[PDB]
Amino acid sequence: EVQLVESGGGLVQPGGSLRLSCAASGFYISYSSIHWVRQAPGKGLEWVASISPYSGSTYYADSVKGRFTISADTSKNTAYLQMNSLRAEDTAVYYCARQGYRRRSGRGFDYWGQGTLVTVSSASTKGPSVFPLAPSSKSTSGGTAALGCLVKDYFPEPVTVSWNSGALTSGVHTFPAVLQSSGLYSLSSVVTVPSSSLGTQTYICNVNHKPSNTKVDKKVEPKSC
Amino acid sequence: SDIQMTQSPSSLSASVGDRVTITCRASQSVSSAVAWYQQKPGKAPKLLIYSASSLYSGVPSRFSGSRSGTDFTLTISSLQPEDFATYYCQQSYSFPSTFGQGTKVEIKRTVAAPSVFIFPPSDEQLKSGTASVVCLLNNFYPREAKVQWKVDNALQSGNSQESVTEQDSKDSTYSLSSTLTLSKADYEKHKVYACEVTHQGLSSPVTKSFNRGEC
RNA sequence: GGAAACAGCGGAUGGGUAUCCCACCAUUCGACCCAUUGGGUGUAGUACUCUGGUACGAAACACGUACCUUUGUACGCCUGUUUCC
Repeated sequence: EVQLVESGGGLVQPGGSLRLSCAASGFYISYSSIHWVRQAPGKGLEWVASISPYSGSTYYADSVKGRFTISADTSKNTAYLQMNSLRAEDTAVYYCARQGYRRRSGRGFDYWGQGTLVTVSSASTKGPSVFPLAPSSKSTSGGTAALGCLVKDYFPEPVTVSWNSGALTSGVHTFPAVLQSSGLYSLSSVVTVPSSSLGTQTYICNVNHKPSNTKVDKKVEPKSC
Repeated sequence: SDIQMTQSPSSLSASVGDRVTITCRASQSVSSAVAWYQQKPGKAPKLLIYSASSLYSGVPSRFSGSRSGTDFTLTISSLQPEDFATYYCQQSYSFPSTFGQGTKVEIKRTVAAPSVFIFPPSDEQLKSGTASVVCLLNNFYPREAKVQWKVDNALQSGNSQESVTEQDSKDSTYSLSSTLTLSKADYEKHKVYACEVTHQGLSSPVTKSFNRGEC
């Protein structure tokens, strides 16, 4: 019922600017404190800012004060975090969160947005190339063989991978992205399948790279011999 | 002025049914203004406990929290499989608010040896000019594992990269991909590309390999 | 007794005064309270203030309200002292 929908994340150059918004539904933010909390890739939660109800008093973390501005538009029932002079260490998933009602959940943050990823980098957006991980061309070792797709040299995160438009989900492993020395990410998605039916079955990995508006589909087959 | 929240342990591997105790020490008094959150990978955090010890509506009664001076503890009296997560404490006594650095909780299980696959590069990537050889380690426990690449028996170092999945939802295993990156020119200079694995579940190291250009 | 005025913590000592107490001063010497170049200290009384808090209001601050506390003003009350009548 209560929801917080964030938007406005993306890739920004150092020194640049970005506005996040947090659209509330099922409650009105004018009666609650709204907070922003971020989480660097692979790190913990880090509180960023909050805005108090009825007074509009604002609070900010040490590292972002004077660079970030938090606000609430009660007419639109939406909160904002305006981020100026971004640096690379500001790269994070950004959540907005509701501080609950004083009598019901103390000062716990009882509702959270889905998060929006902000990447601060000089690197330009770059779409990925998708290459197949070919099945075992030798006989069956264990009754089953493994196949997959390699998604290489993209920026920024994320890529999402599915198989047969999501009909095939059992046994898939999509690995975390690795940052190559080139400054671009790569990841692999693999599946294990019965080797007895490789050449008579359709295997399409569905690669989506939203930051570049890229969608790729790759059929996977063992080669000539 | 600033208040730090020191959370321990940073990680914990426990079995289903174990009592779990996570602690958080505030560097000065934060009265009772402490909350605990559960976060599963790729998800937003969920509130468990507020005001140091009050259970949030909807949260199972096996979760509890308590305060003694500046020490706050989260207890799960009987760890359940859906309780794998990272737990965070947070003080909201003063601004700026502070989170603890988190405790990642993972589930023990029996040793599982890895199943190994080797992957030669596709002809299409060869068109571009780089070669990616991939080694897949599938569904093993514990997490610790060793991959060494050999090319014509010559040991490789520093031209490989690894990636590990999170613990699986059902079987509580991991998977690992190791990618060997070489220029196409160096790929054609050598003949035998092999991937050798060491793990607790293997009495002897396992080797999957191929001969460059074997159709 | 009746007004009217002024005052209100404890020594000690001294002075006078009393000449016993008692009053009356000076001096030092304390004690307690408080918001400490200082100020307050009969009152379990009131009402305004102010100091600092507690709580709630969809409310960490601000705002509103209630209560508590402190400061200081009146007012009432008790005790004196003086002058009268």
